[PDB]
Amino acid sequence: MALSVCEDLISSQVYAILVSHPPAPTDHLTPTPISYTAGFYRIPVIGLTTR
Amino acid sequence: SAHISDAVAVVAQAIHELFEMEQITDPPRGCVGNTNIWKTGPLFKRVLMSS
Amino acid sequence: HPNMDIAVILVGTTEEVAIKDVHEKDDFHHLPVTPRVELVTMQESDPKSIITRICDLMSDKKVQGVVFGDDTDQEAIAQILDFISVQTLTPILGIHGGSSMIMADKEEASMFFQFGPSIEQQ
Amino acid sequence: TAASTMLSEHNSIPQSKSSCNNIQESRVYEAHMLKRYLINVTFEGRDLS
Ligand SMILES: *[C@@H]1O[C@H](CO)[C@@H](O[C@@H]2O[C@H](CO)[C@@H](O)[C@H](O)[C@H]2NC(C)=O)[C@H](O)[C@H]1NC(C)=O
Ligand SMILES: *[C@@H]1O[C@H](CO)[C@@H](O[C@@H]2O[C@H](CO)[C@@H](O)[C@H](O)[C@H]2NC(C)=O)[C@H](O)[C@H]1NC(C)=O
Repeated sequence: MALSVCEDLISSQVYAILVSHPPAPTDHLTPTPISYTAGFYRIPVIGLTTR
Repeated sequence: SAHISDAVAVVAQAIHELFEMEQITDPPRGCVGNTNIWKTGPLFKRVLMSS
Repeated sequence: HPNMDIAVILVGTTEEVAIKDVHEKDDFHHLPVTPRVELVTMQESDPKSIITRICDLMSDKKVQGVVFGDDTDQEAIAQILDFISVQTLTPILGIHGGSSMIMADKEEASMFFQFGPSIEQQ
Repeated sequence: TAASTMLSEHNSIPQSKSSCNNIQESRVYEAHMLKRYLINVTFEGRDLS
């Protein structure tokens, strides 16, 4: 998920990222890393399913 | 799916409202070699929150 | 025989050099368990680079603790490291720079030490 | 000093497999109790607490 961000989600220069809960869920707050990862570059993140 | 369509709609409105703004630097190309933040981006958040 | 495995890293323009060696000389001190140290430095620190290097170092060092240090003025690096603590459950702390800066109250599960004064304390 | 308390509290080696890619060691769990010793760290008559 985060490594998918530095090369996968940042090599391409996204202006923003969307994030949603996975089909199979483990524990809670799965979309913690992205908010941090995009956050370093201040890339806006929008969650769909994270209440 | 219901949120996806809407979230992306909002993102689109936010961006189109955003580019009305000016003098924006592209985000850093790739993680490698950049220790510096991106001046552009906080602003994207500001317009996007006020969509 | 009976020594703990440890790693420390320095980043940015500043160079530790001989001082680190002196600390090791200073470090033997008095103790029953001895520290085993592997040192690596990186001219450049990145979320992908930093994330990559410490785990890569995990492969050979298999260290039970890490200290991070930087020449940098960037706040975000410490947060990434908090994520890493969450990811690997290995203690990490930092003595300078970004790792030192004040950060969000540590998630209880995460393990982490930074040399940053608390807002309340200030 | 954390290691000093590894000697005192449980006589147990703190050493653990470091790889993120590999499944986290079950005995990594124990480190949680280890954190208190970690929290209570002092040297040179000076508190790192
Ligand atoms: C889940 O969301 C999808 C997509 O919004 C819904 O599918 C739409 O249903 C409306 C009903 O008015 C149709 O007009 C659309 O043609 C459908 N697809 C779209 C909007 O592209 C679906 O109904 C939703 N699920 C439930 C149970 O309501
Ligand atoms: C940090 O550790 C030190 C040493 O283990 C603790 O100091 C001891 O506290 C106990 C209280 O049960 C006393 O009985 C000992 O006399 C103290 N020193 C010794 C063992 O000689 C100290 O309390 C710890 N700090 C904490 C837990 O806040």
